[PDB]
Amino acid sequence: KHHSIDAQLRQLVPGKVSEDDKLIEYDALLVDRFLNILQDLHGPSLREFVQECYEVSADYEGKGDTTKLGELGAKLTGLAPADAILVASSILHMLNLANLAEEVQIAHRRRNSKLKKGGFADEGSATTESDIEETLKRLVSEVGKSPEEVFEALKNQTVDLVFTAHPTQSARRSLLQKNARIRNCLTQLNAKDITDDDKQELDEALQREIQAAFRTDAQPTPQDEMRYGMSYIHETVWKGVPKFLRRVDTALKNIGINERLPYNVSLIRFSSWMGGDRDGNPRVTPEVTRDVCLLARMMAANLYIDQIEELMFELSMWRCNDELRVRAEELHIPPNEPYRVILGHVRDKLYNTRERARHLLASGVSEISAESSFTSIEEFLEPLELCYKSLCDCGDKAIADGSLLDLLRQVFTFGLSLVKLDIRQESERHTDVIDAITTHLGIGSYREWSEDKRQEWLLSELRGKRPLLPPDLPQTEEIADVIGAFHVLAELPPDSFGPYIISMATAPSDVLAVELLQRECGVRQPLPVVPLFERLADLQSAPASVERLFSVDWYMDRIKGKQQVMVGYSDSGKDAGRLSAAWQLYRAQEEMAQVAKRYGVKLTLFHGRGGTVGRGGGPTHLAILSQPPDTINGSIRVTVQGEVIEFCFGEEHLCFQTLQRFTAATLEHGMHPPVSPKPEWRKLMDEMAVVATEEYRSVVVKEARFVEYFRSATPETEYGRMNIGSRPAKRRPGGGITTLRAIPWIFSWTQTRFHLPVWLGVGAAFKFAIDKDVRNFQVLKEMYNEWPFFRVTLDLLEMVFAKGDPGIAGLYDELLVAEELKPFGKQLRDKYVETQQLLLQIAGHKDILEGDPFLKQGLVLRNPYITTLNVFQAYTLKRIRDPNFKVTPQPPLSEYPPGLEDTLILTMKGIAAGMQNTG
Amino acid sequence: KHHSIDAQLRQLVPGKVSEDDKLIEYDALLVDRFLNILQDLHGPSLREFVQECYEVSADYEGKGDTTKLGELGAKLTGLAPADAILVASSILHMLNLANLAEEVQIAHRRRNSKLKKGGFADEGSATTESDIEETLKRLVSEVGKSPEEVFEALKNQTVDLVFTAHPTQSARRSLLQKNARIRNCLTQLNAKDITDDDKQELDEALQREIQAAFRTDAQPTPQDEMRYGMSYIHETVWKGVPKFLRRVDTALKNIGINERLPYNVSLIRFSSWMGGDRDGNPRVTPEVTRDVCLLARMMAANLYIDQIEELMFELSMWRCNDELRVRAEELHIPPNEPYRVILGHVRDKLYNTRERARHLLASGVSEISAESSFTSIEEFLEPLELCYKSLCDCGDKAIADGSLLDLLRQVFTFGLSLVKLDIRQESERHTDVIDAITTHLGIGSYREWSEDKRQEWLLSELRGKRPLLPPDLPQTEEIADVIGAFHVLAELPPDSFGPYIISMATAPSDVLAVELLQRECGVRQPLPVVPLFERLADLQSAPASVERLFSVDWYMDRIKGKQQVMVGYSDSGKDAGRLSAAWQLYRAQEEMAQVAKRYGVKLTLFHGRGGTVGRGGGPTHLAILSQPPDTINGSIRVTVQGEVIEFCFGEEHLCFQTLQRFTAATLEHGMHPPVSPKPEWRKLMDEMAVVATEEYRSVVVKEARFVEYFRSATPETEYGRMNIGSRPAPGGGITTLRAIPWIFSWTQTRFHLPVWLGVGAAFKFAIDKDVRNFQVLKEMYNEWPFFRVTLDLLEMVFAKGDPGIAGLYDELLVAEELKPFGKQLRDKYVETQQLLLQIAGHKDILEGDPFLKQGLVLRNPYITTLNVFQAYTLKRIRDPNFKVTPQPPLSYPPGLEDTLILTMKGIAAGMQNTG
Repeated sequence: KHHSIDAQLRQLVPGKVSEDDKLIEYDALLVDRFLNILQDLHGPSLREFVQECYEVSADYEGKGDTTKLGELGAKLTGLAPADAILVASSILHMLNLANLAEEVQIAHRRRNSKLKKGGFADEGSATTESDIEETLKRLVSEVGKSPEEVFEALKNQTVDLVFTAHPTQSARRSLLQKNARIRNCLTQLNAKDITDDDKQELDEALQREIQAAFRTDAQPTPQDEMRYGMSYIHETVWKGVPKFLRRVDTALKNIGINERLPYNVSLIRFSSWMGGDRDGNPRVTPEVTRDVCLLARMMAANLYIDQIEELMFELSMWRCNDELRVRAEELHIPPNEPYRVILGHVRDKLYNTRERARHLLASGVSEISAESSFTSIEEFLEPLELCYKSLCDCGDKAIADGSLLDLLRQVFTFGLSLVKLDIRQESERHTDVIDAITTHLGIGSYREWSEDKRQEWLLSELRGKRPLLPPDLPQTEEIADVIGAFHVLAELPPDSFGPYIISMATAPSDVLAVELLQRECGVRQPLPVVPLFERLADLQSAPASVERLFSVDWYMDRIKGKQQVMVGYSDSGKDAGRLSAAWQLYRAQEEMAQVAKRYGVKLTLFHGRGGTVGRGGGPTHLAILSQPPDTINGSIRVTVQGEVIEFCFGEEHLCFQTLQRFTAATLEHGMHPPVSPKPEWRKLMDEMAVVATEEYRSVVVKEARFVEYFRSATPETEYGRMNIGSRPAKRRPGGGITTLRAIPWIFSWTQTRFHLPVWLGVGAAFKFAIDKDVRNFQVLKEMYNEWPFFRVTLDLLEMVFAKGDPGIAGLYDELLVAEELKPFGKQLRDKYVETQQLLLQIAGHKDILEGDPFLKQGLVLRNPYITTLNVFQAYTLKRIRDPNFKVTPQPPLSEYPPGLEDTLILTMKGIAAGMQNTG
Repeated sequence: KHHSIDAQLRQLVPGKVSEDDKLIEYDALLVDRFLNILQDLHGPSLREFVQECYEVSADYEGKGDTTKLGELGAKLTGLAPADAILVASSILHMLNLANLAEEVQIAHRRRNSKLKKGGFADEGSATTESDIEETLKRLVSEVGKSPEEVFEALKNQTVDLVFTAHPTQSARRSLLQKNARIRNCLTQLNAKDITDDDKQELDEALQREIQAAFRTDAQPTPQDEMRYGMSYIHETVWKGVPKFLRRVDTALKNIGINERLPYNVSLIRFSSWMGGDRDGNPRVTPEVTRDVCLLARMMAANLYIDQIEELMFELSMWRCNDELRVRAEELHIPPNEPYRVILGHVRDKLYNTRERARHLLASGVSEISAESSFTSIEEFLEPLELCYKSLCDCGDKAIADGSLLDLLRQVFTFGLSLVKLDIRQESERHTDVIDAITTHLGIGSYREWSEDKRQEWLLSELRGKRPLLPPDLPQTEEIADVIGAFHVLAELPPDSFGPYIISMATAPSDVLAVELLQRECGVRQPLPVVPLFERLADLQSAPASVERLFSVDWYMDRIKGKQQVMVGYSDSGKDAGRLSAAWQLYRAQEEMAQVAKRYGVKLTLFHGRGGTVGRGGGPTHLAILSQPPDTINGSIRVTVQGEVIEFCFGEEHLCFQTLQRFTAATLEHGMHPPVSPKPEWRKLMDEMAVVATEEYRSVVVKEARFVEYFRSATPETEYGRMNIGSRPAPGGGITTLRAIPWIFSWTQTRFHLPVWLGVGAAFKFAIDKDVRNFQVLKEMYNEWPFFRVTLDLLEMVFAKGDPGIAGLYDELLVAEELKPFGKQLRDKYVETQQLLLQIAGHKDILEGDPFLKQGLVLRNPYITTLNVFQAYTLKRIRDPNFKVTPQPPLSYPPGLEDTLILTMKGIAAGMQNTG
């Protein structure tokens, strides 16, 4: 009940990483108060049990000795069911608090330019990266671009951030606000010259908010999961984008541009997969898609109604131009406040816009006319731009450039739906539909046809003028879902959507199949069709596939010089290992850009989950700068993984830094590409890729006992049976691991702190390269320090190794895998150790993350809570799986068998929360 | 276009009054940016004209030479009409900006205990006064009371602040928010370790907000006037009351009490006169009163709906006690969120309460049932206290003591109507009604009867059981308004009202007559009747009046041991001068408390306009402490003058300090009374009061041409015919003129005759009567809080005065025959000031409070400019022969009316409270 937890933290990180480093102080302040709440509510004994768990696990990091973990697991398994949930949830809440303190520290850390050493490596951490104006200054003076060149590059830039559902955590809006109050109490408490009484009251508030978070807690609807994905837009991003665009104005002033970024520049846009991605996800029906589109339009309408009402209060002026005065008279509270009369009308039409969507959502029908509401972005902006012009014509541009300019930038960023919905479906599901059509019409089986025959037939249909899809067509459930989805797209406004993405795209016929289905189902404004090239072979042939499409007269007419392609890191890494996937992805990008340049097509890349781009914080800055030259040119899409969305957008300043990161990195790359690889580097990457793929497949594909080990050393099977992914874990009820999807592949191996999908293959490749020529070792480290692609790739592996622990993995082994396969597990752990130390010698580090002590400190302070949940998980699995393993039921301390399922969910949630992004 | 305005301000106050004194820097930041905006929109010529006006006036303060101002006035009268409005409004906006920086400066001044010298004098300024915690610690350790004594005193304490309309200024809610953004930009701009880009953008923001205030322009309804008066409640007081009560909890903990102040303690309450006061105000009809009552209930429902919705977001818990779980089940969005289920129902009934009020306001009728809404504070409280007890029963009292405790404290502070409405009406209007009743019934003329006969008749009616008021009584417009008003009181919920105040109350029959009318018009829960004793003769007989009332069996049964009495400072001062009024008020207070103690009645005093109690900032703290011993005992009502409401409640921290002030001073007085006056002090006050009254009446009553001087030397008649006071100012002496115009007109000219006239005859007489007396007057100033606060008010008003400006009005507007009379009055001014400083032991005005001195003088460049503009504008308004050479442009007869109202608004804004 008495001692603080900070002694254990100082053992982990002796020493401050900066002068204003207070992370351990903050962690102690929050956790000590939590434990006191725990004791007040549940008695001293369990408080001391919980703190002893934390102390044991903290000791383990300093002295990697498994037996003390086994001690702890013995104690944990003996707890009564109620106590087990209570201790697991307590450890979870402490991890949350520690993450909140980590957020506060990042947000308020003073930038210290003495940490910069120059060059691209500075851009890999928030402690050293360039802000937007530093980037603007560099482009002008070091690279030699003119201010007007930079200004027009920005005018043509667009970064599209795509939200995807969080696999394990909901993110209720009311919880995001508890988080904020805890963060606010924390910063205010540690203010400069704070009063005794202020500090006393802030302390009581902090204790109050921690308790409130501790005393609050079936899968959610896809509708609900979408509502929860939009919380971060309501809490930071809505207000955040005007604030960042204003900083871009300030930066432009400070390089000599004497005008603001025009308010119609969509510098940042936001998209969503929630309700649109149905790849292997049959709960995402056509109706779900129609719903999330209407839900988004209600959310937008209410956000705008609030902004407009705040603006009405402010714009009390009476001086206006003639166009506004005539319109204000026509709408006829007081007539001598014309800006309020216009905006009052806009609010009226926004209210109708909202109610119309609400009615369509409930009944499917609305007697509120589309005339009385806003149907297009253009008719929404007409009165707003009239207010802006009027203020400017009267010499009040300074007033206009305040809240009204914020609103206009919000309209051009968010539109009438906040986010544009991406649609995604698997290519073979489209083939199924087309085969159904061809057989029913009696012209054969489209599935049996070769790729060239498919293209020939599709093109004759696309070029012909006679319809194809009979309403009579006999339909499976899956075929009816595909057709029904297209029918929904045809019925909804085109501005609700972005692209239609084809999972597992392999050839041009996959793209033109969707183009034909779109048209024959009546989508009169078709969606851009985006192939997702997942396997290594598909990436290798992607430039050929894109060239064939660009060589077809019909398709060039359709796309109007714009094509989007999606690439997946976790996807391709599951096929051949991360190193080989990384290198083929680089080559595919540079050759696809070459194809696009020859054919006059502007090619935009969409970066899927598990990438270097899309990491939390600074690493994304360098990752974008590291992409092949001339592959961005002001247009890029990046998924915002649910695992990092809290750190990227949960807090005002973190949101700002994220928007600035993507904007600055994208802008600089277009005018300042990284160095082109020299032939020695390409040859080495080529040779290492062969070795890495071979050894990855040697463990993953060609070893007969791999799946049996995987199902024992990981909690996969439980993850699937509990539907923690709200999605089937596999496409076929059998198959190899090739049928398993990426999310479960990465999830299961990071739960055990082993992370095999991220690093396997790298060890074989590094040792092969060094051993075949004495020179190769020096050229590898030269690559690490001069080639951003290689640097960024390896830094990802370093971060994952900091999150890994072979001892914990071996703990899962000893209790869950059969004797026969335990030597296989230690073989894998041998591969782990050899990859890590080879990784360290390249890059020239003696310790993991020696180049980023800030990240090292932040990661290390999470592990006491994580490792505790690790041993709780491993022992919970053994109880779940073995009726004969005996436990000593200890007396209380104030599906599956009792409590075990709840405990396991809690460990899964907590470990995922602590591990965030891996591969 | 070029140089900053801070040079001219340094000239008036060179030195810093504290380490963190940045007031001149702030004034310069705001005004330099304003002047650049002025130039950007209207050209350099006009900007440089406006700045030249400022510097001329700023130079005049340092070198009191009238020639300066005359040449400025020549320039001002030359302006074309559009330029004149534009220059006067510019000067006004700059004064507003200077006031905003003064607000920022007071709000964020770091407390410095080394300034304290111990004793009651520390409580006269915010820089030295005791917080609530230092007050509790002093009561325990310096006075020697126990912590549980102090805790019990707080539980029984009620301070009620009464809002009254602002005579000249709107206070729109959108303006208060522009003010807030300017202040916020100011403080954020001067935060430490601010980044260059943050500073750049904040600067742009501050420029943008100043411009927005500059490009925002019939008198208002009494209804609109009321919702403008409620804006301060929406902006700071609503959130401020729970903040302060939480500080009271912290203070209690730090003296040994380990429980919070119970949430049902009404430590602070709020009242309004807006729509209730109809004294000499024929608009303010019965329906006006009905309207502002329903408007208040709508505003309350809106505020509660917002608080409840934020609370629902927070209270996600699922563990509750049995009582709540049962009622949550009966209300059946998700059922595992019981606290949200209950609060959702509360919100529904609040929505109904609002809509019902809106319907009653528009049509007079509502199909929305009273059952589906909240009609009493008790049924509103029932589900909220259920939530509180449920959270406590589950070991979550810590969560309950957060936002939910804030909400319960708001309910017990504001009720369902935010404020309670005071009704006020003159006593002769009630006599008119009763004389119409007695003549119509053939009983005779109630007006002709002596006071004894009136009481005899009224008491036989109130004791009788037969009704009196015939429904076919012939009614004049005035009589119908009185009866109609009472009829509205009978129709509205009792908790909408506070007391019925009788202006010009003279005798018990005034109080008893209202009790009879109230009953005869059907008010079934009568309002407490409080007399307002205004003339000094009425204050001297006030104790006999309340003793006669307390000796009547019927009235004792009605009041149930509680009586409220109202006293007026500006009212009594207009009768016989401020010094005699102050001393008569003191004796009346101690004599009424003595009567009250003898009859077992709890006497609550209500302090009206123009007092020491009710000044802005620290002086109110000492003023309350200076009240006669045993006249508060935890119960006091104070007027919040509209002149000081911005400085008291406009900003978060100022609101906090205001509530803390009234609470701490009231609490302490009940357990630490001031010294009792020594017999020598009483005898000296008695003799000075005679001399002061006779000197005041010799100028105001007994000099035949005083009204002619008054109507020329001040803008009184223009203030009347423009109805700047929203109220009549029939034709008699000066005795028929109301108090607000009497103070307003003399404050515009910077002369302030009503506040000081008489004081110097009294001081001169006392000193010259006996050589011991000067020493005694100095000891009274250092040892008698009553005398100290009385003279500190005079000192503050002299700081705001300037005889040169008053002489400038004279020279321009007074006939040659009366100019020597004005010179005699300015002689009386200079003599009173000099004698005042001698007794206070000061070489200069406000030498005892350099913080107040600095704040006042930095306003004078803007005020003085408008003074010059005003004086010359009036002579143009009054004289067709006065010639002006029209200057070419720089961008009543034309423009003169609008410039005059602009000067009146600006001067009043800068002068705030005087007498």
